[PDB]
Amino acid sequence: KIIINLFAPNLPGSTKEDDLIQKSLRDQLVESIRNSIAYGRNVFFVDGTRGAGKTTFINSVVKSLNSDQDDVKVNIKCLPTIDPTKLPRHEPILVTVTARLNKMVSDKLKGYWASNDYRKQKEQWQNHLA
Amino acid sequence: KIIINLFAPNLPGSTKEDDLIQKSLRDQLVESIRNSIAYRNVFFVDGTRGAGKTTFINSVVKSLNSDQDDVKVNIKCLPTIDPTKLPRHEPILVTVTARLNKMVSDKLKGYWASNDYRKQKEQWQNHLA
Ligand SMILES: Nc1ncnc2c1ncn2[C@@H]1O[C@H](COP(=O)(O)OP(=O)(O)OP(=O)(O)O)[C@@H](O)[C@H]1O
Ligand SMILES: Nc1ncnc2c1ncn2[C@@H]1O[C@H](COP(=O)(O)OP(=O)(O)OP(=O)(O)O)[C@@H](O)[C@H]1O
Repeated sequence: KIIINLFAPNLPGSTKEDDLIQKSLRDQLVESIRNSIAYGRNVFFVDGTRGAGKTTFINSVVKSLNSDQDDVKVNIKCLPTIDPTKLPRHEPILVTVTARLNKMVSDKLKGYWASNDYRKQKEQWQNHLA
Repeated sequence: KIIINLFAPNLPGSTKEDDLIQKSLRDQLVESIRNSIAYRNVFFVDGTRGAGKTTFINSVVKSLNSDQDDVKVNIKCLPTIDPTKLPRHEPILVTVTARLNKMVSDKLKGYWASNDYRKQKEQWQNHLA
């Protein structure tokens, strides 16, 4: 049941469930990603011409994996989608990944309830960042 | 009854219970200290040189640093400051703060809740800074 509302904004940000043109792909891509972790580089590619809806499709995959965090036995954490065109011209991708990964780790550090657990893992994270 | 062993070292650090001489003053000073805060809270221990002031004042801190739970009033005592063994130009406020900071840092490292530890640590360092 895919119902496209033409008078809706119909933008990658505003696209939700039940009006995603690509839904069989989204369902099967998530399962393939999960199975590759349950069992080197593990890189998936989603191809398509310009305007095919890559940004709309890949955001749903991040949304699909983010939902039901603890419920799924295989746990995958998704960083926010990186857009190479909107990044600074000379800013490295490894810097972008770490900066987004650091915030995800940092917000988890602020979520602990044990002082020693938070204190010990904070310096380990800072040691690797250094 | 107090028994002094002349073959013992008989030093301020090597004086224990039943060997300390002025227990009557020590017992009534610790209680007097406790009632002073249960209600310029400065007490003075007078004595001529060689009367045993260091031995007496070490026991008062030793007595006040035990069985804190039973007594209604809780007093935390810094290690005794000897003004003659400090550096010549170091202010007393620096010496007191540097010893107050350690026990606080030992208390912060003793917490279990990570949120309480974080909030107090930045509050403490704000005063220190
Ligand atoms: N599932 C969908 N439901 C409704 N409209 C869609 C859907 N997928 C794509 N569209 C429409 O097609 C357009 C294609 O834009 P989209 O960003 O998804 O594609 P892209 O060209 O691969 O990405 P980018 O903007 O990053 O270049 C959207 O702006 C939207 O108007
Ligand atoms: N309670 C005590 N029991 C036994 N001997 C004591 C006692 N108090 C003092 N003395 C004896 O007197 C000596 C000097 O004591 P203490 O060091 O306390 O003297 P003070 O002059 O008050 O202080 P300071 O040593 O800092 O000048 C001890 O080393 C010991 O020989």
